[PDB]
Amino acid sequence: AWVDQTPRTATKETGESLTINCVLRDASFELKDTGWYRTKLGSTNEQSISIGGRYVETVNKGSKSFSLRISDLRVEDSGTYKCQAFYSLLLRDYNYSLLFRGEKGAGTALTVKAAA
Amino acid sequence: NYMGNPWTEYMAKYDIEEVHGSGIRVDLGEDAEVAGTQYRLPSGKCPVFGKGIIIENSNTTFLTPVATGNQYLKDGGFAFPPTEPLMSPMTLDEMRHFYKDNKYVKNLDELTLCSRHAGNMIPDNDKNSNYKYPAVYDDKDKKCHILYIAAQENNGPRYCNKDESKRNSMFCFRPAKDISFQNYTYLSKNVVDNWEKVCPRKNLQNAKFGLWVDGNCEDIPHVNEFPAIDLFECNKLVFELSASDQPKQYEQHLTDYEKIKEGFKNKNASMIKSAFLPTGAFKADRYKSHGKGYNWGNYNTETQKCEIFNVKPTCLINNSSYIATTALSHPIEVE
Repeated sequence: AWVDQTPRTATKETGESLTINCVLRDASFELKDTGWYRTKLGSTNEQSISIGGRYVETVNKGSKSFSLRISDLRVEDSGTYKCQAFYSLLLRDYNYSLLFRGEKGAGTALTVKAAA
Repeated sequence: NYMGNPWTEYMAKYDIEEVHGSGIRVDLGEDAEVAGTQYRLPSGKCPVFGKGIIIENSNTTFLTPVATGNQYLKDGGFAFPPTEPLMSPMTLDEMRHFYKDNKYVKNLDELTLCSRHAGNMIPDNDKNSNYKYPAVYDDKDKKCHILYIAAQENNGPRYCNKDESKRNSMFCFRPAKDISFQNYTYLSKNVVDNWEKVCPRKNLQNAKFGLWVDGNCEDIPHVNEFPAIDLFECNKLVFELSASDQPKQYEQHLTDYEKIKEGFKNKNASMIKSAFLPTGAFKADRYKSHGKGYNWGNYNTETQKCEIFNVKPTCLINNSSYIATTALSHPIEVE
């Protein structure tokens, strides 16, 4: 499988809004869980985003898609965002399940500037 | 005046403390956090050719899935239990198919693919944990086996000594280059994708390690000499004396702090979770070799002597009675 991430690039003004959509495409298993990662413009270190506050995730498990909406955009939001899919694995008995790290989108290069 | 060395580039891959950076006999070079608790794990940048784990007093081999009470054995081994769908063990063609939509991953060499594949197993439903499991690849099967147990030795001869001895023991084992592990490679989560160029593999026929001194390759000054009927035995010896990350203060009746110290994560009931943790003047680093040990040997095929040493070599001497070997190297293969 692969994860279809849009948009590739975003140039936004401070205060505006951004939605990153991701879709799990040709995937044998279902979307079990999701994660979001970002490399800030300045760093080379991809880091875990903490969902909450202005960062709002919707997950559509039926249609194997998920999205991150960032509102009241700040310059500090600038960077490349990647979403990640996780699949499930049942041990041949149970009742414990086990996550598997799936595919990752190609990213969103977000630039946030103020007016001038 | 000039103090360079034209051997420098060629010899980088024998600078084991640099390319590898972790233990070799026993690799627990990094610590990762899982669900709040910190565990030790392998972190070697190079593949360890020939290495596996020998389980003492058991029929069961180490690539047999861990004990769950199902398909493979009872008492079991070190490998991930069967799953739906089955991620472990997995063949080369099977991996290349699973990652077929991923251009980088689908073209990786078999060994880096296996480490990467293993890297995808989530520890204890922790989504953002740096903890990744090691793995063993078998060139005969072409099978990547993911390791659920990341510990590499537990055998203090107070409980373990016959091969199990007393009334209520659990798991005695040690790393080895058994003749039956010859096709095996031990792979940490960190095995680099360019290993076949920066890591040792094949032993060097008609070569002896030396030191570059005054524009000249001289013998290694201080070596220890052991009897070795063949190259395999010299390799086993170098591997026995190589960089170790084992808690060299080994315990008796295992406490939970000492369990974690050996690279145990799960007592299988749940997770092993320390309530007091490592505290005081410890650093938390007293058992990180960072690749420091007796990682090299000069095998003399004529005297049957395995000349073993703990300084990195900085050139090669041409000598027909010698094979240059490292603890990472294949036990048998010569070039």
